[PDB]
Amino acid sequence: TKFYTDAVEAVKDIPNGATVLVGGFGLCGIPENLIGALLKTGVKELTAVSNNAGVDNFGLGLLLQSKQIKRMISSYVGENAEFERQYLAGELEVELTPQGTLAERIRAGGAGVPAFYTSTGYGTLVQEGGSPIKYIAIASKPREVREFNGQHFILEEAIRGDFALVKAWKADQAGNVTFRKSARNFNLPMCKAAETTVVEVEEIVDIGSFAPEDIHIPKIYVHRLVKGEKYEKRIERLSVRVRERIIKRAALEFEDGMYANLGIGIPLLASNFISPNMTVHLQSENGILGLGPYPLQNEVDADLINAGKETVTVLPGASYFSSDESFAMIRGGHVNLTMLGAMQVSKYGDLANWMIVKGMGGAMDLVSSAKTKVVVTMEHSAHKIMEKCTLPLTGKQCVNRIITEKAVFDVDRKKGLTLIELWEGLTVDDIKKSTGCDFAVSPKLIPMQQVTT
Amino acid sequence: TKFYTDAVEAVKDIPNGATVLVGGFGLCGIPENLIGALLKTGVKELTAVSNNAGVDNFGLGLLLQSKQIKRMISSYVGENAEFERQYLAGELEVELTPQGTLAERIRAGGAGVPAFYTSTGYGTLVQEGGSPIKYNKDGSIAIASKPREVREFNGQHFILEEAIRGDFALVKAWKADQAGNVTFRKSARNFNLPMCKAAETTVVEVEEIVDIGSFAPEDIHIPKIYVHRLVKGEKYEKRIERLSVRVRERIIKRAALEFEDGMYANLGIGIPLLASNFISPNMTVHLQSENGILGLGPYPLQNEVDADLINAGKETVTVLPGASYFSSDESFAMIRGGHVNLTMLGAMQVSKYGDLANWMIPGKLVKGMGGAMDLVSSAKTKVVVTMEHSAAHKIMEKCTLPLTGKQCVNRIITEKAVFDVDRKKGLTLIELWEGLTVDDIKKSTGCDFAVSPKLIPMQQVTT
Amino acid sequence: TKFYTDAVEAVKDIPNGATVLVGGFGLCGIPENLIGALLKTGVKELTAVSNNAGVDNFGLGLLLQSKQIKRMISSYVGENAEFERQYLAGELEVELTPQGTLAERIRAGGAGVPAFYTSTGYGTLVQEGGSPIKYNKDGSIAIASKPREVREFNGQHFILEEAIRGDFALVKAWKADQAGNVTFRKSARNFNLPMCKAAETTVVEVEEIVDIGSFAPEDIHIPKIYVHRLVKGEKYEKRIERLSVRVRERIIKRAALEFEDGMYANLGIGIPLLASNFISPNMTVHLQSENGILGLGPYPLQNEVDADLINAGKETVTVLPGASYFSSDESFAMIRGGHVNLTMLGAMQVSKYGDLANWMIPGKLVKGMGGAMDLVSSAKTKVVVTMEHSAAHKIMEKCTLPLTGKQCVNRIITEKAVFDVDRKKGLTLIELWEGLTVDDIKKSTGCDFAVSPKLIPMQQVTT
Amino acid sequence: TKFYTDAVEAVKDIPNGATVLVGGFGLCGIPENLIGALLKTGVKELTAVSNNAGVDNFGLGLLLQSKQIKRMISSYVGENAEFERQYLAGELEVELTPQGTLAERIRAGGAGVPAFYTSTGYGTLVQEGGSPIKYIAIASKPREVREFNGQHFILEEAIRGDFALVKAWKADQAGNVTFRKSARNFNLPMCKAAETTVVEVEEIVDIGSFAPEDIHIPKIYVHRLVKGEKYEKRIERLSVRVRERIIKRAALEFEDGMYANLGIGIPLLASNFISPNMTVHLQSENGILGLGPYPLQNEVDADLINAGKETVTVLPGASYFSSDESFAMIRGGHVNLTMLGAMQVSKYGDLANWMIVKGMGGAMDLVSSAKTKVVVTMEHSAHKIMEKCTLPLTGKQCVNRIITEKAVFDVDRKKGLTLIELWEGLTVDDIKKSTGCDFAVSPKLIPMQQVTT
Ligand SMILES: [Hg+2]
Ligand SMILES: [Hg+2]
Ligand SMILES: [Hg+2]
Ligand SMILES: [Hg+2]
Ligand SMILES: [Hg+2]
Ligand SMILES: [Hg+2]
Ligand SMILES: [Hg+2]
Ligand SMILES: [Hg+2]
Ligand SMILES: [K+]
Ligand SMILES: [K+]
Ligand SMILES: [K+]
Ligand SMILES: [K+]
Repeated sequence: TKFYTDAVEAVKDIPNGATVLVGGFGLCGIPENLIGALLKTGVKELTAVSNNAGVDNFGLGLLLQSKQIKRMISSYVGENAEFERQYLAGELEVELTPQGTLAERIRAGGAGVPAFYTSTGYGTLVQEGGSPIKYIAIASKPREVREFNGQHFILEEAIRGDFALVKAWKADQAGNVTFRKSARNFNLPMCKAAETTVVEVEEIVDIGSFAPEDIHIPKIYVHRLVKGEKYEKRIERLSVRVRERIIKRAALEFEDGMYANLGIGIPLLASNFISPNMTVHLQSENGILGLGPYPLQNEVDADLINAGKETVTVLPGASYFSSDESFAMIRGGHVNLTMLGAMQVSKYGDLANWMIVKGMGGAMDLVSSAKTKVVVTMEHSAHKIMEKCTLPLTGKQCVNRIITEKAVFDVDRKKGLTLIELWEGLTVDDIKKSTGCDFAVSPKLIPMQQVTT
Repeated sequence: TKFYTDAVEAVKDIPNGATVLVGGFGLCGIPENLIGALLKTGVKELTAVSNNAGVDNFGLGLLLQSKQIKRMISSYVGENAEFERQYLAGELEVELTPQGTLAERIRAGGAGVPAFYTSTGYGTLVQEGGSPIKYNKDGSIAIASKPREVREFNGQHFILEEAIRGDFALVKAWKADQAGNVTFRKSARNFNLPMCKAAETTVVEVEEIVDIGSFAPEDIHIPKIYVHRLVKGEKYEKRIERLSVRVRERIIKRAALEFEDGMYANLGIGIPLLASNFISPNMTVHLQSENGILGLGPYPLQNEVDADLINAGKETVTVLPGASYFSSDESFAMIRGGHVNLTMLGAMQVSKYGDLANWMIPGKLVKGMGGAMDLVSSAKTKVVVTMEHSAAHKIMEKCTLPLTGKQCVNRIITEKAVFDVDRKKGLTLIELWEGLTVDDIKKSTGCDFAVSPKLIPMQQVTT
Repeated sequence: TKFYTDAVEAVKDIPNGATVLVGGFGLCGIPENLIGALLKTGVKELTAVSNNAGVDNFGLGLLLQSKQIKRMISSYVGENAEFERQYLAGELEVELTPQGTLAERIRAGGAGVPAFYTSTGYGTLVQEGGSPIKYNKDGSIAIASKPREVREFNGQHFILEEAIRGDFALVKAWKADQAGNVTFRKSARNFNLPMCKAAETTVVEVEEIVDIGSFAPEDIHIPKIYVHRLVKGEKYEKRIERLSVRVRERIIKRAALEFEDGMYANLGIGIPLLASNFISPNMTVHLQSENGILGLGPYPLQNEVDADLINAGKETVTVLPGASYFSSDESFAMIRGGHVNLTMLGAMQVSKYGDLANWMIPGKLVKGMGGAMDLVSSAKTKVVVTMEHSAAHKIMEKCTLPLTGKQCVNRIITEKAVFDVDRKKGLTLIELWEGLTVDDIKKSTGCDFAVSPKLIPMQQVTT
Repeated sequence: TKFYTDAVEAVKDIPNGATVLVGGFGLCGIPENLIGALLKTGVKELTAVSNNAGVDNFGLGLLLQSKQIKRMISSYVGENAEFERQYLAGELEVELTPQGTLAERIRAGGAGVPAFYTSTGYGTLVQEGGSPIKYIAIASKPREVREFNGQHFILEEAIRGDFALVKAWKADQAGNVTFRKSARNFNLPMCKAAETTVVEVEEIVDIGSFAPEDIHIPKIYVHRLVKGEKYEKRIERLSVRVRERIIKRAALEFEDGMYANLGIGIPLLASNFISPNMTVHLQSENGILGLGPYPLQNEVDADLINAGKETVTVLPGASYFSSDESFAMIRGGHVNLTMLGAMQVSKYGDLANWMIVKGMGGAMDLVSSAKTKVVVTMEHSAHKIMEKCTLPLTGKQCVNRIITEKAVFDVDRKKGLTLIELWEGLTVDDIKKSTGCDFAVSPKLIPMQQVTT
């Protein structure tokens, strides 16, 4: 590991057109000094592999503002207007990649795996191809489909970069590195997938400061190391400590000892109604197990945010891990319940909830496992529940239950919808008229429940 | 995470014929109490996914001794006589799987990846099929492994390997907090960590249970989500397999010059490891141990001996300041990815274009390839072979023993010569021992070779 | 084989929304009686797999006029105004499919092949998706074609195409014996033969029914096993679309020198075909017609005019002694396989490295690629482009119009110059018109180019 | 087309190690003069792509005898002892390839198709790989599997040769060529799959002798043409015009207007009991539709043989076509009934009937379609009907009915076996004891029928 005192010297040889991996989730764990150095060198036509686009004037945004990026390989690109502008204008190329797929492709890129199969994106424009990468001048190409154990998977190829720009917490004098809280995300796997990895840290410590069992990134993967000069500790979303109907029914999906992942909005609100006698472990795809409530203004930590990029806290016994690890945890079905909002759901369980053009985030990986119960919360109606979806799919035959303010439906990939709960006041015919496809009625149809909390 | 006070209660429902993942590298990090429990329940016909076979009367060996295993999916199975006996007798089925492939298939089994491509095993019986899973009393092969599909990426060949998932995982860990979070001690981690994510029911036995909060959240090795059943092991024998306390010399002394300051190297047992003793103290060399260590140090003083710290040869060792420990999948991701600069090992035969044969002899050596096939699997890693020159030619046109890798050896160091190997142009003699002439080498080698225009006497380290 | 005396009874059970394969090339070999029957039954929302759209009031046109078609899977759809109208209006759906790909997908649909790889369409909207299937009244594209998977073999790119199977096949044939064996006359064969094997229910209409035994068994074009329903057509109009009876001249006269004795060539409409008129009678050139003819002769005298014999441009033609006729799949197997030595055609733009753009203009030319994409799909076939030099540059760095093929043009002949094209080194000027200098060409061309050290004046055939 | 008067001049430039396509089915339509010329030139280390191995001293046999072949790509190699000897001895390499796959791979080789999918061999050692190609020193590699429309197919690659040695009937002076009766087989597609095709014919005729609609191989595919000097018109099998129980029940599988393909032995015998008031069209995979009975000694024609290589005749209205065409006809399910003998059949319909090492012939293609009813005839028992087969599979879940001398079972891929007919004298328990897996009993169980003819 070579130590540098100046950031620019550390990245001065990145070439025009190079593929650069840039760590960070939102504004959490971004290599702000190395990004600042790239502004100075002026290197351009970069293919930036980065989970998000930062914001308008920070993180990758600064580099979009300077016209230094030709293409981005990202999973979520919202909250960046200049980004959206260049993209919808044919000025910038963008490969929207499922978040889990992105993380796994990077890990494969450093693990000697040229390609692997994943369920994520099967049945959507990721597999099918055809999304614009550039204005159309370039479209995404399809992904091969192959079946295993009676299920469809698509082939994804490893992503390797010429350089990796990584933000980390500490480095000992030998080049060993660790990451703080949720600032880890993509920084860790990105560290092993480029020919030259450049790491910027907040502090350099003595060799011996780390228990050897606890080194997040061993020195072997750290080629260049610099102590970042300035850390703005920017926080994107400061969050300090009919719809109610959906929320109160979604609250009953929780079961003691359950591992759940809650999407932004109604599902996360639901968690506020969890009985304190019930223990629910909330997973955050950016790498956290054990989300707690929003912080008191003074507990606010820029290294701890949820997937919605909001400042949060964690409960006792929580853990942090990398983005590849997080989606291995999700893809592998270890999370018991995935609950999220949705635009349309199909009679057999297709979900449409990421495009009408910010990207799918981790949505496609969250509904990719059959071992994980997927529950959708959404306002009932224009029909949002039909025969076939009309909006781009997030997954196929992947939703198990729908909760609207009118009804609760269990979803089955073959037999369709079954109404199991009905709101007091409505009759089966009201639901019929408000739904765009037939459905069975449970012989045990009850009034829609509401949590008592 | 459900806590149990009795091991038997924790594994009593494993069914006959179940596929059980058993952690451990050698006798390091084995779940000896859960293994003891399986002796009690008597469950049988098990497909045991275990890196090694333990030893004759410990670890998986106890379960081979009780006839509780039908098949093993392992990478190295030496040092277990009863094991060998059942195998050569058609009593036990065995899938010799490259160590890195084993680790990666298990991780895939927990990561939702049904299959992936790896270089490891390309061009050998792993890809070709023909590896013996079950022998006839002595009529050769009764069940042979099936071939692996081949496909090319970026001008290189890779083979398709499928995920391995178990019904149960028997994992040894160091500590668990009251919430079920788990950590591993030193090199005892190895396969315990990925196995923890690849079975429907993971059962973890630990040496100590601590308060929630005893772990910094950043440093939990296995989050509670992967831990379904937890028990505090009742007895820990802390057994040590190999107690190692602190012509050939020619090879050793020339191999010593392969080291370069700041180099990451992986040294196989024997000559390559001895070479490391001649490293100048003014040179910093980082030694990687495939069982999950970066920074091997010298052998321990008898009182520094730790059962949780062993090298890939299963010998007690130490680590240098700044060392790290990580899991088996992580270790082979590091090796398959080419992050290690130099792989140095012994070999039985090497081919004119670089094929290596160093893990199986007809029906005389059948302990498995270990991590050898992964170590020579990357083009980004320089592979150097150390071996006595002849026998009978060990350097020929084509190998005759099962290959470890194809066109993967870059240099050969014998006590007579040093050859650089090129996948297309063949061998080039670059060093020659004082006293021999090019013709002596010619006569001792089984295929033509160029002679460097800068042919020097064979160097020897001065240390 | 069931015989019917009435066409309507033979197709009365076709269901609304059915996928129906309709044979014919232009107005050659169309099942006009079965089409007439479909008018009577009124069946609708049909997906019509038909090479062409017939003309305004004949062939598939009658069925577009009656609104009986929802979608068409065709390769060339020009000369049908009502067709164009429904299409540009969002009334009719259309999958423009390369002709050779259409033929091959149909054959696969009857041969038990669900999918195969072909070169045709690689690098264009066929592979990329983006081809318009359905237009908005005028808001561009309402439904765009989906991309085709790409995969490499032997260092070349190919795309995956799936079989096409129909519920019904409406086939025009020449004769049927009493057993149901069928034959086709001259070039009227085209798609009728493979379509006969790709539908659950094939319905064949013939001009004559003959005794069993009238065919030598070696010469039955479609064996009775593929013929489920047979009817003798009641009326045959024998309609002829194009009656053809027996600066630019510069291009023509230089293109004439591309012919070499014993050469197999395919000449596109216009300049390339005219060039063939200057072939020395001492030279034997075999002209291939993608609609299934080998050995085209000159245009017929008015009384030699035969509705069953037309060239790919749909013009009445003749054949020379020793000619052969074969099906559309066979024809494109011959072309995709590179058996034709020279493909010569007109073009709108060609790129520095050989990309060709010659089948679509923004939203001004949308009749389809015909067999153009298959003709330039093989590396074994020399592709020569004939075109006026400028417009506005027709030879640039990159094309701006939809591509027909990538790096597939080998030579360009304009009235000013002749350039040989190389996929890597670009353009090389090899011939120059008397009067112009290298700088004149430079100024008229949109990208650099080498100059042959053997640059000659542009040749002209003496005939 | 270049005409030669001497065979040797026509093949003198074939190089050592070249891949040569050699036409012929058995001894029918073999290029005996060109093969004789190869003996003279002595060219060696050839990869011979040939459907069969000829016999011991004729056809490809002559070239195996001279040690001029290094490898063969064939579908059936029986009736050639020297062949078997070199193979079992590690002297000769052999890729056993399903006949239909062979024909299609050759056609793809001339049609610009590098690869395609076929059902044939799915679930057997063709897909799985591992068969010895050479002694083990070389094993067959697996074939990729991919699903389409809910069915599995394997990927097969095109076969192209450096040269094709083709036997044909006539050539006009322009190089157009035709084939006689069943002597066509592989000669026709082989003609389009090599860089240099050499054709030997029995007669050269005037241009104009062929109707242009009837040219089997257009001149474009014929690069070199020679009139063969000597034609021995050799006939391999001269066939001139408990078990009876199976035969008499198999005879009832025929239905008027049916297209059937009958394997050697019991199925073909069954055809002798076809009522003359019923019209049954028999397909022969070597390229014939309309097989008739065995010929009178004087009707014997070496160009007309059945798949069993026996001299036969054809009925009025018969047709001849090429090997690729024949298997397109079979793979595509146009044949209604495939009836054959078998060693073992599985509870769910797996068939094992080609290896215990002569090759699978067309067997794997005949049971490859779901549109074709597959009926197996075999002696009942050691159990030949079990849970799983123990011998190499011909197809998976592909047998629909089994006829033994004891019982008749209908086979279903999911529910298993159902006894529908029972021989007079036996009881359900007799069958139970003679069968290696459970089975349902039809509620309409009848005594086993017997044709009355
Ligand atoms: Hg399956
Ligand atoms: Hg509605
Ligand atoms: Hg290779
Ligand atoms: Hg020797
Ligand atoms: Hg390319
Ligand atoms: Hg210009
Ligand atoms: Hg499916
Ligand atoms: Hg039995
Ligand atoms: K699910
Ligand atoms: K290497
Ligand atoms: K070309
Ligand atoms: K069937």
